[PDB]
Amino acid sequence: PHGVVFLHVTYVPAQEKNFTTAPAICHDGKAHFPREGVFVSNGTHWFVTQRNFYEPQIITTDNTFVSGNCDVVIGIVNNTVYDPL
Amino acid sequence: GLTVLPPLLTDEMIAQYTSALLAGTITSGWTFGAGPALQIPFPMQMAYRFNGIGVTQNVLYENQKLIANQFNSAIGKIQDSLSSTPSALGKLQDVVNHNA
Ligand SMILES: *[C@@H]1O[C@H](CO[C@@H]2O[C@@H](C)[C@@H](O)[C@@H](O)[C@@H]2O)[C@@H](O[C@@H]2O[C@H](CO)[C@@H](O)[C@H](O)[C@H]2NC(C)=O)[C@H](O)[C@H]1NC(C)=O
Ligand SMILES: *[C@@H]1O[C@H](CO)[C@@H](O[C@@H]2O[C@H](CO)[C@@H](O)[C@H](O)[C@H]2NC(C)=O)[C@H](O)[C@H]1NC(C)=O
Ligand SMILES: *[C@@H]1O[C@H](CO)[C@@H](O)[C@H](O)[C@H]1NC(C)=O
Repeated sequence: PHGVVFLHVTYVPAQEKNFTTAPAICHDGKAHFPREGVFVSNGTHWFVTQRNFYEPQIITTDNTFVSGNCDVVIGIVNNTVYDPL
Repeated sequence: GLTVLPPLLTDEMIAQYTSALLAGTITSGWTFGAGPALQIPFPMQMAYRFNGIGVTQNVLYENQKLIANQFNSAIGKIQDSLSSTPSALGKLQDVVNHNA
């Protein structure tokens, strides 16, 4: 009658989970960083997942990029990076 | 007949709110502002903010110590400037002086 009512439809993340994360993956003397997501681990295996929704994927060279060696990154861990070739 | 009414929220409660905001933004980044607080290592969060400004994560991860040192030096300089500037809080002082 004298104003406006906005119905805001928003996305609220829910049902979080513990995960072990690392800044980068050390493989063949190279440091791999996720292109779009984050490295996580359920306890035994390492995956790369997107940000606001848990979707674990195999860490490959397509979803990661290489920058330098493993000497400078603090918290880097060893894990294998799959090469689809 | 002129009196001053105390504010509803004390300085202690405002400080507690500020400390809660600080803890949330330090331990969870921007997640606690949009929903549940999701814990995250702080260097990873700063790499996130580097991504937001268009800088890759490796730039941060190869210069983490330098970035931390620069941040600490900037915080110290801010404290020193606020302590030494003759008129730094001029807006709040002007509001109080106008009311008085
Ligand atoms: C993570 O790995 C590094 C590097 O080791 C390389 O990768 C491994 C997966 C394996 O293939 C090694 O043969 C490779 O050399 C580890 O650093 C080594 O640490 C040991 C003792 O811990 C030391 O004797 C080696 O010289 C180190 N390697 C090098 C190249 O300097 C590192 O310890 C691993 N991290 C964890 C937590 O296990
Ligand atoms: C972490 O997730 C991985 C997903 O690959 C799990 O490993 C798989 O587990 C299933 C379930 O038995 C097996 O069928 C697969 O063969 C496993 N894959 C590999 C490569 O071993 C793993 O078990 C999970 N770890 C935890 C602690 O939950
Ligand atoms: C995540 O880890 C913390 C560590 O104590 C734990 O309290 C919390 O319940 C965990 N969250 C989930 C969803 O498992």
